[PDB]
Amino acid sequence: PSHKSFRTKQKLAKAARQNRPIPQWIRLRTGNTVHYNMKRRHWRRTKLNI
Amino acid sequence: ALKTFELRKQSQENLAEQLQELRQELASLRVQKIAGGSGSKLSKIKTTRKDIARILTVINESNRLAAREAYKNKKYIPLDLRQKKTRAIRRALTPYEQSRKTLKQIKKERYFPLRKYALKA
Amino acid sequence: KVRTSTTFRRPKTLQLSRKPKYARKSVAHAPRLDEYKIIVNPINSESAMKKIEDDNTLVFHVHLKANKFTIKEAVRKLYSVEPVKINTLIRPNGTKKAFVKLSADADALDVANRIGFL
Amino acid sequence: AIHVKGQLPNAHFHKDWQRYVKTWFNQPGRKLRRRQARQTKAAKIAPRPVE
Amino acid sequence: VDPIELVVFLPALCKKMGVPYAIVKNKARLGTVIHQKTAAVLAVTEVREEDK
Amino acid sequence: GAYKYLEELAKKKQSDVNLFLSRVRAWEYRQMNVIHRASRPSRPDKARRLGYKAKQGYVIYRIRVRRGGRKRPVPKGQTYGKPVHQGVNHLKYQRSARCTAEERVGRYCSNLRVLNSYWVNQDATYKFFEVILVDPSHKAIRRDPRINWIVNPVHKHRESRGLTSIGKKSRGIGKGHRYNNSPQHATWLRHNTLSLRRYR
RNA sequence: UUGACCUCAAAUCAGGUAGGACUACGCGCUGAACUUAAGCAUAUCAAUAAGCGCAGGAAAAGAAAAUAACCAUGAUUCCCUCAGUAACGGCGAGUGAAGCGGGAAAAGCUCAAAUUUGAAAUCUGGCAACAUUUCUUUUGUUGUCCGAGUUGUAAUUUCAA
RNA sequence: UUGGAUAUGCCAUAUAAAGCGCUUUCGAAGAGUCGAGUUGUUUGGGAAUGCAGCUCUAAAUGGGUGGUAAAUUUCAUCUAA
RNA sequence: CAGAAUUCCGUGAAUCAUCGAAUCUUUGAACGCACAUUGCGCCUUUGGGUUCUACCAAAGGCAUGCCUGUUUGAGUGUCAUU
Ligand SMILES: [Mg+2]
Ligand SMILES: [Mg+2]
Ligand SMILES: [Mg+2]
Ligand SMILES: [Mg+2]
Ligand SMILES: [Mg+2]
Ligand SMILES: [Mg+2]
Ligand SMILES: [Mg+2]
Ligand SMILES: [Mg+2]
Ligand SMILES: [Mg+2]
Ligand SMILES: [Mg+2]
Ligand SMILES: [Mg+2]
Ligand SMILES: [Mg+2]
Repeated sequence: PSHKSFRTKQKLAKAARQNRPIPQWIRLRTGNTVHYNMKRRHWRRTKLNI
Repeated sequence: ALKTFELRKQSQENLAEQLQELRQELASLRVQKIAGGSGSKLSKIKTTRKDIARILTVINESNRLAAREAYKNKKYIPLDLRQKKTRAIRRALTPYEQSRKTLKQIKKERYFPLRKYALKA
Repeated sequence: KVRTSTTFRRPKTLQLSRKPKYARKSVAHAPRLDEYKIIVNPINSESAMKKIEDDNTLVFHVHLKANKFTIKEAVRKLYSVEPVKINTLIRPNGTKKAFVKLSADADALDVANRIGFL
Repeated sequence: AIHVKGQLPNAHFHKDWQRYVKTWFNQPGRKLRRRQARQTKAAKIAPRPVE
Repeated sequence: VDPIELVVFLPALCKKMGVPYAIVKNKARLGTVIHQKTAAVLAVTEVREEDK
Repeated sequence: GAYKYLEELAKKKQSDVNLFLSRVRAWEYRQMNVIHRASRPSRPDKARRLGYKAKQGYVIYRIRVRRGGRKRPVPKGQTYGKPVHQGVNHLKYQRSARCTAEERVGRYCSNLRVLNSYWVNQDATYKFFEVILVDPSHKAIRRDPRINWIVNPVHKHRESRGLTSIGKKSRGIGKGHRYNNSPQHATWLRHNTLSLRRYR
């Protein structure tokens, strides 16, 4: 709401950070299956639920 | 990489001075990293960070040994200097407390101890 | 033993202060957040550059637990300049940004160059 | 229902008996443990008789 | 004597045995004689010839 | 000595002396807290024979416990079951009121170990008990071989597990044919465990 | 007036201690109904599920206010047996132990009640010194003083005596 | 790492504490507990197996147990709180 | 992917193994009081800025029940001496 608590704001920062593509060299590692992730959250699609 | 055996030979004040120099240097490496930098300085950030840790460890080692010295042969010692086993082990009866016996029990063990014996066929 | 009030109150007694037989903590901790923790890095975005050369103000990434008092002292101790006002904001990424305006007797551009982020 | 030859049935299995079934798969293991304890005790109290 | 049962039988016991007895004030005063805080009872067994 | 006289006199609870003392002490007890510290045992002879000693680390606490049965704590006498379980009023707690006295004092003195307890008084509303407690952290206890055992962690809250004198009585712990139900659950397990051997 | 004693307070007093978690196994409290009885209420499911308290490496039990009725046995626990037996049961459905015997393992003891009374012989704490260490982290010894304690701390005894 | 061996080589523990042995007079032994009634619960426990409430409430060769209620008399065995 | 050959016949690589010294943010039984608040206080010492009382910073502290002990007390509870 723009009226928000500090605790809420900290969580929003973290949520935005986890909402990023993985760098390719992570998936290029020998023995890694990080090629695609089901954790790509979008604001209209899947809600944070605080 | 600073050598820790060389660090232990220095006084606490000189170590505190050396630490400030390392922190000032680490701040410079980070500023340069933001405004473009080669890979040697990037590897120098990690080395400088570990050098700061080495100095902090020596300073703390020296301080703790001084505290152990100040509290040698004292009944009550700082908590972080006492045993760190388990909570239950700290509360257990001491071997001395466990081995206490009444006079009646002491006499019994003195006069009727279990013997060594054998049966010959 | 004259009581002129119908209310008994607890009499005052000595209340000694603590005289421990041992310090609970052997070694006092060094100052947390002195000056190398308070100032994390200069910020050199385009908007920060305009703040430097138009309003004589520096932009710093600072520790979340720094306040306007400690940011002022840290800048004075680290870069030997005297801020006149400090404004602070917590960015949407969760990190703290400080707008450090310098006095009219110092040039922010020169300070920026001396730090080396220009 | 009851219609076959033989004894009227008596089986006491109306509680949750499968919860408390005791198997004996450790029977040779227990036997080995007990023998090893006897050997350990005999060497400790020697030359006293074990019994 | 605050739990009085500790001494409530003593006058009957003293009377039965024919030993003189007196009830006196302050277990605390009796204790002072024997270097203690209090004493429930004191007994005189022997007294020197000069105090007979 | 005096202890034999105190023991015999304690048996005469209907005598004029004991009736009077009981009345004044019960009145005095009702004036203080439900649980309160006793400076000394009100029954020194009874306390000694239950393990108490007049040394540092032994503590006496007094407590009053409401008398009578256990009303079933169900909302409006409603039990939601078969008529055999519809009882609300004339029910009884399986543990003695003395056991409850020990439980509550033990919680009140969570640094101590409950040793034993004894009756001291009663009116229509309350029974009064004195609970003997021992400090396992005190050096006078830890260096004493006769009470040392209680320091070991197996004796933690022995009153809560029915391990005091009154706790074992309420558990029906005893020898011989009258106590065949024994420790109930352990005995029950032995009789309800189907033993399936390797027949080879 | 002071002091003693008693009882009762207060302190960020000196030093300790409890709580929370783990619950397979362990000690208790509380406590159903589905179900079976070809219906159903006693019964059964079950002294079970759920609920609550409390432990340990095991727990609990334990050195007889025990068996027996013998030529007697001899703390406790566990196994096999006793035994689907004696017994309980709308004697319906169903339920159901124990002594002996064989075996695993074995271990025995402590107080309270006694006048040390030609000697509180007992204990904690502080301080100091001296030792000690899984360990500068551990554990004690002596001295001294103060407290505890005669409303009883030690010592000989615990019925087998 | 005295656990065992000559556990040697030696510390110096070791002077006053236990064993049996005749004779005596003795021999303190746990109380709102046991026990009784009654109510509830529980048990295979049957005119109550254990537990609990309430009422009554002990004794000194007494008291408990001896699986059919009671009164008496024996016997055996154990020794609670 | 590099980078680092200020090292590789070496107290020295390694997300190596092991591990007896340390560090160990905000919390949580969670302990100054709170908490949909990075909210509101108190104490000790040391520093800063004119400040022995305001303000700022740092270090160390401040929960509850209970136990042993200490100190300071309370009572027309019980006493002795003046
Ligand atoms: Mg703002
Ligand atoms: Mg036991
Ligand atoms: Mg049916
Ligand atoms: Mg049907
Ligand atoms: Mg139906
Ligand atoms: Mg359950
Ligand atoms: Mg454990
Ligand atoms: Mg045990
Ligand atoms: Mg015996
Ligand atoms: Mg059944
Ligand atoms: Mg007895
Ligand atoms: Mg029930």
